[PDB]
Amino acid sequence: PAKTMEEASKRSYQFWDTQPVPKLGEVVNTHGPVEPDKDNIRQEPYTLPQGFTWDALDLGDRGVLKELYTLLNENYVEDDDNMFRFDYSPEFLLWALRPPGWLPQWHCGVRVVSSRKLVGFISAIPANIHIYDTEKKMVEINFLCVHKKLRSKRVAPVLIREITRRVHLEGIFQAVYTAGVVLPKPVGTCRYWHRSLNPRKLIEVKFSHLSNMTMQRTMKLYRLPETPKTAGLRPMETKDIPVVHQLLTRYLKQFHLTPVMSQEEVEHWFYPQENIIDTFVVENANGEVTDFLSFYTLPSTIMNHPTHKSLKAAYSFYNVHTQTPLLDLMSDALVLAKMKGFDVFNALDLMENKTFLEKLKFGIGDGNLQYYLYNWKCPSMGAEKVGLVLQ
Amino acid sequence: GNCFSKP
Ligand SMILES: CCCCCCCCCCCCCC(=O)SCCNC(=O)CCNC(=O)[C@H](O)C(C)(C)COP(=O)(O)OP(=O)(O)OC[C@H]1O[C@@H](n2cnc3c(N)ncnc32)[C@H](O)[C@@H]1OP(=O)(O)O
Ligand SMILES: [Cl-]
Repeated sequence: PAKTMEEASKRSYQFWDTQPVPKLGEVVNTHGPVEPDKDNIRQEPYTLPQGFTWDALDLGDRGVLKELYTLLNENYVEDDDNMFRFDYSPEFLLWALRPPGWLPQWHCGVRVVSSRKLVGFISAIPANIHIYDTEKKMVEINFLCVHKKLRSKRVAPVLIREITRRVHLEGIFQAVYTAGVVLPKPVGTCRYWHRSLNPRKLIEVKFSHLSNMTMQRTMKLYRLPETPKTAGLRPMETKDIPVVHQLLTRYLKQFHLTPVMSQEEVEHWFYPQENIIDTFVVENANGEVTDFLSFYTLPSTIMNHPTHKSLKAAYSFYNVHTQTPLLDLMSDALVLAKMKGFDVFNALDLMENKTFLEKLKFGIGDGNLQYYLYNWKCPSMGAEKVGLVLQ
Repeated sequence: GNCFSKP
């Protein structure tokens, strides 16, 4: 699993070389599909290894959602040091996996035949994507996960081909996805940055290390005000849905890879849900909503001490500014996250985030987040032109 | 987003 493009340049991709994606070496100057839309689709599911079977997961079934939560909590993405693992909650998963237009067949599980134990998963959700000068109906692929005991058995290519088949059956032939590894071929590369909010706990769990400053000097450095500074800041409410939709749509036009959300999708992704998604709007002295900030909740199991309290992290989502300076908006995001008990605030260097990351004392993380398109060949772009945030 | 980073 290559983490850098220099490592990835030296190897071959037995599976990805078969797929409609550009080659790693390619410099792309065209815009469009790699292969034509298929007018006949394989009706039979792809063959799994002996003793495993497909199962679409009904997440409205509490027991099935618990199985998925358990698979991901024990087998999903870990940091490069293998010390923390994402701890997606069942309520979070419902938010991420049942947006408007979700389909049950796109919650694609793999189970042991004899015991029915869940050992693999991959998901698709529909999304309208603007990529340069084209708007296309696509799916977002997420939560690809194979049980640790089943790894390195080429189950992941089967999962990918099967979700591809099931998306094709619905008349969709492009996809977007992100990964921490380098594959053919990233459309953009972003880097995660982190902002300490509770430096004491971060040092204790070895998320960060006391850089030479004292513990006292470190806490003073990362101290934040107790209340936000921006006039009119308040939680998003139902009446704000149309103006949030309007603010987001114009703001995203300046980037080259963005979602195109309906008003119902805006409600789903931004309406606040405790311990899932927070959105705050700025309502000025005229009563006009002019800006908003948002971040979602994703804690992480502390792997070496898995008994203890998990690391509570906020992730920057979409932040739109038309009257409040973005620097001030994000400073209030930090203060609000601190108030709500988050230990760290994470953001990527996409969109306009580089304008505030250093100033607000974010530190650069290890490892990249690669963005990919399936069956769409287009030039790559810098991080500041990526305007798409997945969960 | 599906990459776990830290400083
Ligand atoms: C039109 C609609 C199309 C829809 C589909 C669009 C495409 C969707 C693409 C998927 C978007 C996912 C978005 C997310 O969810 S990104 C999150 C991915 N999940 C994790 O990292 C969780 C922890 N890891 C695991 O559970 C396993 O290690 C996984 C399942 C990742 C691989 O299992 P395993 O370690 O046992 O490997 P294998 O022996 O089965 O097979 C190895 C083959 O798989 C290639 N590989 C490794 N990692 C990834 C990866 N992250 N994306 C795409 N391919 C990956 C690898 O290069 C090799 O191919 P090649 O090198 O031979 O060529
Ligand atoms: Cl390119």
